[PDB]
Amino acid sequence: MTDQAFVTLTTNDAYAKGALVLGSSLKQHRTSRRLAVLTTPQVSDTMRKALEIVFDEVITVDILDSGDSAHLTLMKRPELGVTLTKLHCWSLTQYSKCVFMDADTLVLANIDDLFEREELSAAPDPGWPDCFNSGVFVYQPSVETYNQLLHVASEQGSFDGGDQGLLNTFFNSWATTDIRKHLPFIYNLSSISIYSYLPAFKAFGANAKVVHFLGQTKPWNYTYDTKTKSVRSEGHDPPQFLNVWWDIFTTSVVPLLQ
Amino acid sequence: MTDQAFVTLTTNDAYAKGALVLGSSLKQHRTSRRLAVLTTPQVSDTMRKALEIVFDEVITVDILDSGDSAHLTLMKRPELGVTLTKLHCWSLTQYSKCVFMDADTLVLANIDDLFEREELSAAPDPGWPDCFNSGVFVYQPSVETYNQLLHVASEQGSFDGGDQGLLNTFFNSWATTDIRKHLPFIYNLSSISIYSYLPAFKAFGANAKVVHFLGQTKPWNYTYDTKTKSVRSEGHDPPQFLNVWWDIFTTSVVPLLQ
Ligand SMILES: O=c1ccn([C@@H]2O[C@H](COP(=O)(O)OP(=O)(O)O)[C@@H](O)[C@H]2O)c(=O)[nH]1
Ligand SMILES: O=c1ccn([C@@H]2O[C@H](COP(=O)(O)OP(=O)(O)O)[C@@H](O)[C@H]2O)c(=O)[nH]1
Ligand SMILES: [Mn+2]
Ligand SMILES: [Mn+2]
Repeated sequence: MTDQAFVTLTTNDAYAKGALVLGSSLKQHRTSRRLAVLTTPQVSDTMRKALEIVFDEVITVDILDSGDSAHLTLMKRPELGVTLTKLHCWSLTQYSKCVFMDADTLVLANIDDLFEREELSAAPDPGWPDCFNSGVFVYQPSVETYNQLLHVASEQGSFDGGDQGLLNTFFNSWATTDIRKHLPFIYNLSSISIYSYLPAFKAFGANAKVVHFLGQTKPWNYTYDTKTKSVRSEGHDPPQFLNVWWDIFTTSVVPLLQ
Repeated sequence: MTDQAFVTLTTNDAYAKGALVLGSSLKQHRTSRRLAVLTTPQVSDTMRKALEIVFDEVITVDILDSGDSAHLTLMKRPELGVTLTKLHCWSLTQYSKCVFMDADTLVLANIDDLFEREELSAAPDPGWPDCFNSGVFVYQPSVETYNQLLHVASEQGSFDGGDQGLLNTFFNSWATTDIRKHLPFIYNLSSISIYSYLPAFKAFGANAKVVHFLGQTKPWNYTYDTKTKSVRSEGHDPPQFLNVWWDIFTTSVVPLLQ
């Protein structure tokens, strides 16, 4: 199945760790599709090589270069850099169907069945459920769809300063049209939500297929005690998921790394 | 339109203040439907009278009495008292279509158009969006639907210890079947969510039709400074909505009260 892939992004070494963990978990759960990753020149040569091992295809995108299609839009909206680098997943015409996944996610069960959905399928975002979370979405690469996104971005920008605001403004019918485009929450389970309606997490949390480490703090911002096999919560620090992430990092990614 | 109504519940004087505020805001925004409220013998004679003024119909429900249909189910699940008292909204066969509304909600714009939806229509719950929030829902009274709920309650109880868990278990197809049953978030805007994805609140929060004071702290748990016309935040206290609530209470409810 060399026509369908999982696409991610990382513009630095930090998110690269995340992409490496994501990639490893996609293989670990036997995906039959490809694994593709968008990176930038800011990503180190070591992290780049590590990515070439895990990912089937590594695509470099440089929007600071006048040649790049999204370059002039960045001049008008200097704040949308990462957002514009991300929309390039639609430029991946070598693929028919894709599932973009944020570098801060982790797969816990095979999710190849996401490929039955059509553009654009996304799960609800907690906090504001009428907006879908752009961390996990099924889409169809197309230069047209891409140039249209680039236009909306230029014309009105993003109501949230990042991609989710933009992708929601463009695909504004997600909330009210066709329930098939509403991915179940367990395909993009936001790690911080675990305590907003805890009862529901105990009731359905075991069925979790994908964990998104949404928010300020990412898995790589913690420290892991290899001995205890759990995340370090010492000092003024405010778990099972952070551990699964680190387990995969420590066992699969570190050996390969550096 | 004496066949369609808004239904609420209050088992004590606290939530009665809320119901009174809700009722007032429903009238304040010219509803053409009826206003009905379920109460219990625990509600004071003064609050009862106040409710009889605001509401078109006040129904007493006593589930501690062996005669009540839901009485035997309460013996088996001693914790589901309020839950079972609330399900009685389905026993209101004198009404064809109804919109149940939690006593801790407030209306900010006419929402009579909710009557175009069919049982069961609800908005997503923040925290766990695949579950709908049982604070604002369109339903159809029926002794059958009612006895079925009473059964599910007895058989498996509730995964959250209250009605929302129960109503979600019964109407489990809400998440995946028919988008028309998904009420927009602005019809049950959970007040605590205002900071989980703040950007979206600024983008769509103005369109708010209904505010639900979800959670441990209710509007009547605060103190209002009549002079400043704002909620008192003095001492170890952790706003616009709490003010709208108190404004309606101070202007419309207090004069009538006591
Ligand atoms: O400096 C950055 C910020 C973001 N990203 C990528 O953009 C996605 C979206 O950002 P983030 O996950 O930080 O968003 P959040 O879900 O926390 O809002 C990340 O997963 C990464 O794949 C990146 O490569 N570099
Ligand atoms: O002791 C109680 C608890 C709840 N309620 C009613 O049940 C609804 C559901 O409860 P609550 O609003 O406390 O639920 P939450 O939305 O905060 O989970 C309330 O609005 C009231 O109408 C009541 O009458 N007495
Ligand atoms: Mn993310
Ligand atoms: Mn409530």
